Amino acid sequence: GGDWQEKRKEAFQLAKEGGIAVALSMLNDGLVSAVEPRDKFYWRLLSADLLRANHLDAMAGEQYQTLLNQVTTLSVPEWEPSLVEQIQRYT
Amino acid sequence: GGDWQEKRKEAFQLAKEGGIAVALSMLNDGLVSAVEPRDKFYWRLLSADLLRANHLDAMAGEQYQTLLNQVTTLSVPEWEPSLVEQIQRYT
Repeated sequence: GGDWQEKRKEAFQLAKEGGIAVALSMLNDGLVSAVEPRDKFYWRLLSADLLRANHLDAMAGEQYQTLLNQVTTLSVPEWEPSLVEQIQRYT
Repeated sequence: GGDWQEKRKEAFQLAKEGGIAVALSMLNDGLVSAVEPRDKFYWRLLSADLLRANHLDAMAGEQYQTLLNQVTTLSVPEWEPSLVEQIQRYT
């Protein structure tokens, strides 16, 4: 994913060796930046992936499953299906 | 739109002063490139905008309205609503 992966590894390596919390501090500064429900999704998704990296599996498991159901409501399965397919992989 | 606008002025100015048809020649080379229905949309959209620029309003009017109905099927109104809102402006 283009902007997905541009911010993904950016806040990943900001915290993988930098501070875990300094990344999440600006993550909501980037998600408060988001203006659409399309935009308000990926930030929380990649935060799930973030906290997944730190071996915090089930804190954000709920964030995976709660959004796996927040998406099937609105036909994204025929409109970017992969996006939720890897969610289906990691819920 | 990021990739939308990256290719929008890319084939706009390829034809605005260059050849009108050389742009559309590679447009389907870019849309045959498209992998998903999400991807298969924007190319035909911007082709509508292309042929709109050349004062060919109603040839592609049908391409506007036929896709305005091909989208409401799948909940994009709560998932990138603007995208189809400007379609609503130009159908």
